[PDB]
Amino acid sequence: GTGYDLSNSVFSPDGRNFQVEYAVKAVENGTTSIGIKCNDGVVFAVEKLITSKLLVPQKNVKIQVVDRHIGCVYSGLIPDGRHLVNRGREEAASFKKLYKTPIPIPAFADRLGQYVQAHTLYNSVRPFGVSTIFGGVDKNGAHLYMLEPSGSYWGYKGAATGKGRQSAKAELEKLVDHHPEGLSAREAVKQAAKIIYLAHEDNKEKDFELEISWCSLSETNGLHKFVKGDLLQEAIDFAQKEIN
Amino acid sequence: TQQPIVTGTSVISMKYDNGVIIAADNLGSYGSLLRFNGVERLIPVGDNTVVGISGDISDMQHIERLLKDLVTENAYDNPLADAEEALEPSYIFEYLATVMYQRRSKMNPLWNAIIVAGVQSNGDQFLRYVNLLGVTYSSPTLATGFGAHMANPLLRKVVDRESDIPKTTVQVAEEAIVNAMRVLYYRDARSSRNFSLAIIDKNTGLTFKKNLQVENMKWDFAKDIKGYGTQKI
Repeated sequence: GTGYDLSNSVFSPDGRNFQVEYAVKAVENGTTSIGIKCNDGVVFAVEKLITSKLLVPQKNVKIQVVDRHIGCVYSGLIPDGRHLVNRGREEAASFKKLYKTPIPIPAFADRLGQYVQAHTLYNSVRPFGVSTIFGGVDKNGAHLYMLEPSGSYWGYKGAATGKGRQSAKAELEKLVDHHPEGLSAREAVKQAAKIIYLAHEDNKEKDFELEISWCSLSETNGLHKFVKGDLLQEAIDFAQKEIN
Repeated sequence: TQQPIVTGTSVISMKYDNGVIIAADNLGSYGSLLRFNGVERLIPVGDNTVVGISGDISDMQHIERLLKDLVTENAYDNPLADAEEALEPSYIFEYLATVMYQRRSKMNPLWNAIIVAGVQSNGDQFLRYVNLLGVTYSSPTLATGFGAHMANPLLRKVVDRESDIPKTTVQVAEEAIVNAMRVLYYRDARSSRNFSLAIIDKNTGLTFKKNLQVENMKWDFAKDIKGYGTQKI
């Protein structure tokens, strides 16, 4: 029959979970955001649409940090995004408290992964309306990760999600090809600003605000930090220049 | 209801014209056995607050984690974590104070005496004490345990009343503290020769001195002392 899309834990006859699929819709509809894994860290950037001149500039920050070494950015239902990060924070804290060592990016990934997958198991809950790009540096290098409402996630060299997800994925792939030896944290910040500016064409209607953050072993001592001031403008420029 | 096991002794501190000074030896006693010698009992929270802890070490370690966590937590969704919305000593104290009184009220105290020393954002010096009962108080000088008896009378001679603080320099203050540390070495059977000293100056910031030692001790007269009354040789 039909109606296999009214409850969250139901399998359609072809083996799907429409509710989860409908969630992905809420995501694709959201702003665009990316992650670039450089050779000793990860860079995060996001598209911040300026709905009006009323929004205090530089104020409604999107990228979130978990603990001190992990960075999170997501596209879709922001509130769901935060909800997830809160859980990640508790999740990371619980971990450190028992094992002392700050939670390894991979372990954290599956920590968020199992939680999210958990919301595709019961009809009493709604799946997450967000895709999340997150990562950081740990005992063995840097890691970039993307998590889907389905709970699925994998390690990426580059990742993008949202409205301009394709333009991005397009650009990210170009990078991967023209840099087999790796990209530097400094360079990834620039390239990210560009890739965000390009992906902004599928929303060229409203003006936006760029927001980059990175976690580099050599640049930030393995700590997640927001790219501000000079280095920021410098990237905004490197992008503004190549958009013409 | 517990009973301390591995412990730390006196924690002394006073305040001068520009900031505050705080020190504590690096010992971890276990009864009369001076068991551990590399114990740092001065925890810096940020760079405008140093927390001195005496009492049960295991609980001290626990409070350390709480403090570091409080730092991580503050950074969350806080673009001004290292500015207007960074941790103030007063916040760190209130938190600790809160925790301390809650534990005693639950009949499971954190067997410690603590002194939070630092400089508020508006330049003000901050120095307050709190112990396993939750009792709190401030004075131009503060010391825990043995320092409450020997260190205070010395430091109080430098800053007896409020109006004395602006008249005290870091040199004077640091000296007073260094000396007290020595006196404590002479009469506290649970003290160590090595200690750490921290200075939080509203101008120079936090200077954390480690591996200091009590020097210039007077012992020579000991030779002239024989017997315990009538013995002549």
